[PDB]
Amino acid sequence: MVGQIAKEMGLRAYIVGGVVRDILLGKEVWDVDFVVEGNAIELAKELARRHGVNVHPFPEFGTAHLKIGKLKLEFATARREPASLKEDLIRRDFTINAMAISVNLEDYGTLIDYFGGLRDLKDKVIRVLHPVSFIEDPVRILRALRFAGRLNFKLSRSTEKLLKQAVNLGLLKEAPRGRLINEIKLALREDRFLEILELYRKYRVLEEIIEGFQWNEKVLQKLYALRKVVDWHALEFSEERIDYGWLYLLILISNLDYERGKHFLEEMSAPSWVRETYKFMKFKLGSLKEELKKAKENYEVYRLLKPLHTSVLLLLMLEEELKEKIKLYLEKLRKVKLPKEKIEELKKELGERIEELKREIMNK
Repeated sequence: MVGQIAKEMGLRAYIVGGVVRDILLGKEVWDVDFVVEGNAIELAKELARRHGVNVHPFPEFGTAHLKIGKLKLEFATARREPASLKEDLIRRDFTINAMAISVNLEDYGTLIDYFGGLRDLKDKVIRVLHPVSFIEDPVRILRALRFAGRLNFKLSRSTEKLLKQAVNLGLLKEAPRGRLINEIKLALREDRFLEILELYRKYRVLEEIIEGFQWNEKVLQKLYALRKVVDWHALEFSEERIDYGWLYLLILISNLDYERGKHFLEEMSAPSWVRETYKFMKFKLGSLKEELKKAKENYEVYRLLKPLHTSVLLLLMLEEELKEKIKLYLEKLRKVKLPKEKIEELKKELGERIEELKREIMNK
């Protein structure tokens, strides 16, 4: 498709960035990024023209976004921020992100690795292209770790050194906030997010981000246990799934004050139920656990846990003594239903007697 046009236009187009990496990992990807030596915008517009789809141009950035089916295509002009593909590649973050593949007809199927990205790919290594990479873009401080968290990659010696230097320089605090917030929002999406938190604690990034935040053993243990709970719940009910990456965050900020924690969650643009679970965690959770341990009957637990959010219950599953109760509610208590004739005899106040009968049966 594209290579044809690149030939017709006498340009040179390349699949570029992490997409190439994911292809080398065999990962299926429907979002594809290109870098073009030529007019990238004209190439893209011609592509969309031939395919007869819509194309959104961006002259300012020098890029164009067009979508075909559910497959999304971006076409960027080669730049040093004309410039060669190598220049556009060397300005990126890491070696695994530094490669590209030609869709051009002659060299089609050729992977281009200048920096040994493929060499450093098999060794499970996160390696920056230039030594000032971190001071250049402080967000990378997190990013590297994030990658190292997901792919189980180890940082190269120089990379680690420069990382801890940049961190110690406090560039994290003086870095643009929105970018950091977005990167952290990107980190929670990972299922390897806990390992990323491990690297976070190791290189002490959160301490330079969140005000008055420090680490203790209890939080860590509760995070591991939280992972256990998450795994179990994801296992049992696959249709009840939610965003788990937030809960861990709620475990991290649980010690912090309500005001700055609220400001922080608002700063993260978190979902409603998350902030609601936070507010309910701060104030009324203690009395909740109190009267939960004091519950002699299962129906009272039903009444208590019914208005609660699912996340709240999953968070209540942490307590060793409260586990079987929560499990009972999930797989038994809430599944109680009734017949017809009984309802009709009750009708000869309704919901009252309904809860009365629930109170009758649910205690067995």
